[PDB]
Amino acid sequence: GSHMVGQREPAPVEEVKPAPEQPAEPQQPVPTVPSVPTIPQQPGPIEHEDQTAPPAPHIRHYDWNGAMQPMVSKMLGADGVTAGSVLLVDSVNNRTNGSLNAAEATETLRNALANNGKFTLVSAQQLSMAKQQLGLSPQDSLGTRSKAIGIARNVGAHYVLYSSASGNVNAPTLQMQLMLVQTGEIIWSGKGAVSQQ
Repeated sequence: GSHMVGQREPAPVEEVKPAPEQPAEPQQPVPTVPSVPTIPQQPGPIEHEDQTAPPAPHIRHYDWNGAMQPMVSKMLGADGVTAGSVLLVDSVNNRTNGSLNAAEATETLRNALANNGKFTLVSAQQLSMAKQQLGLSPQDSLGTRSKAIGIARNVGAHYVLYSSASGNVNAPTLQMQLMLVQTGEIIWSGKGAVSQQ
């Protein structure tokens, strides 16, 4: 508000005489005009993947040893079996009321088979493989004498221990069965209700 007010004018129209010129000072010396351009539609990342990979959950644990051991103990007292054989422990089946880690069982097989000492246990390094080599899974079980015999001989075994679980999955009947691989006949069999660990 520096000057340029002219408070209390006379009455007749008149230009401000107590002011020679005093021009209106420029607010901005720049005669510039801002400008914002529209942004074109840029695409986003596609990012493809490389085939889905099933995480695959984990199963319980059963006291398979509680099932196998007493049976393994019988299996070697079976007619057809001999101490000192390599016993192709088959995958345990899971025929139960549900789903179980019969491969866990099948491991326990070897284990219960191991504790009784009269056999020579094959490793899944052979067995599991053989199953796959032949078709199956280390879990699927041989399911078929010749599939068993295939594996057992592909594995280096004298026998087969056909095992399974039925009844109730949480606590199944471990239905076991000792197939001679060299003939494919059932020389021993059993069942034993396994526990959940």
